[PDB]
Amino acid sequence: SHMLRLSAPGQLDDDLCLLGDVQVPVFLLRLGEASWALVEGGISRDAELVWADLCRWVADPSQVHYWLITHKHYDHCGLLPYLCPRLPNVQVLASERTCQAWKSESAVRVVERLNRQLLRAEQRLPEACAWDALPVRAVADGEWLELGPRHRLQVIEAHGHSDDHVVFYDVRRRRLFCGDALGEFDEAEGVWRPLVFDDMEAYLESLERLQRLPTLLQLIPGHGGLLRGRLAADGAESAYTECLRLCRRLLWRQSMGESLDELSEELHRAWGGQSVDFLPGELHLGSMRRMLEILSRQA
Ligand SMILES: O=C(Nc1cccc(-c2cc[nH]n2)c1)c1cccc2cn[nH]c12
Ligand SMILES: [Fe+3]
Ligand SMILES: [Fe+3]
Repeated sequence: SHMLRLSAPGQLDDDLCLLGDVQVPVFLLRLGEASWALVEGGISRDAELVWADLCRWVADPSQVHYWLITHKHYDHCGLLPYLCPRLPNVQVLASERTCQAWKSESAVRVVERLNRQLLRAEQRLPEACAWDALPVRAVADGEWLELGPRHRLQVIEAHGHSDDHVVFYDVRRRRLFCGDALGEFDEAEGVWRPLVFDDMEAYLESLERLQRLPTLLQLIPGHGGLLRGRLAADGAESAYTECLRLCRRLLWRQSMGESLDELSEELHRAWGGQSVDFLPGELHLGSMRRMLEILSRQA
């Protein structure tokens, strides 16, 4: 492993643990002697794993008071209906548009179907509360989340990966929970792979804004662990650079009369291995195709 990337379950910092699978992690913040928060909402099939991990750190789960959600994608909120019943005092903090997704019958259907595809034949999920019954509080762009005496995180709108996406900035710790707004970190090559699934202009503009934050010390995306050192400090800029690189590549191949399916297959070839254990089957190729369609339209 690489000294600039913490990618093991367990303790990451004095106040911070990684629960579950590093590829779809749930982060545990210690807010005080009797108060905790969760960050990122994972995939449903990981309910009992994340629960087991949680209970090793939290002896009384009624002390879990907040659960912060970056966006509505199935791999970032799948745990909520299954673990919220076990967390009687928790408040789910999510953007207005993320909360709307949980009231949309069609949207919930997609989230459930994609999560159901990841169940091993053996396992049954816990008893769930309704998606429209989650204990949510909508948070706004720029709102300060006063989680505890040493934990103050700002909500920052970061649309473009999805139309609801937000990030959470802990300025005391120069720590950004950035979800998927910078893309997928390539663990073999150390660069960002873009994840532009809604709007390229918004994705780039969000990265421009995130570069203006005070220098990061810890950068925590939706997948793959915690980045530090130069990877944190340069992350938002590097993600922006890699998105333009893919645009130029797309423009290059199209200028040679190539269909979108060619670069789609190449990108699936080069990039799909990392997420195969939580991204079911055809979705990664289809996602690459959707991203190239978006880039091709807005360029
Ligand atoms: O395609 C992905 N996710 C996804 C999930 C849910 C919906 C849509 C989506 C919406 C429109 N087109 N596609 C896309 C993906 C691919 C590779 C690594 C990661 C990490 N997080 N996600 C990743
Ligand atoms: Fe996503
Ligand atoms: Fe994701």
